[PDB]
Amino acid sequence: CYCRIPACIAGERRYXTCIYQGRLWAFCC
Amino acid sequence: CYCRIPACIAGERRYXTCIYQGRLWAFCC
Repeated sequence: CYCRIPACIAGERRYXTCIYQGRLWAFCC
Repeated sequence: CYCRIPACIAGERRYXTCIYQGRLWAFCC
């Protein structure tokens, strides 16, 4: 899985949010 | 990367945190 801003994209599944590099991201798989 | 409780596993290190299902998780890569 990985972190994306602002949103996960088609084909992915979101499981909450990353706090990574001092930023908030969607956690996408 | 993965979000884990309680901790990262072998082959991974912590790169931040996740928020999912009302809890904080280790962000592991």
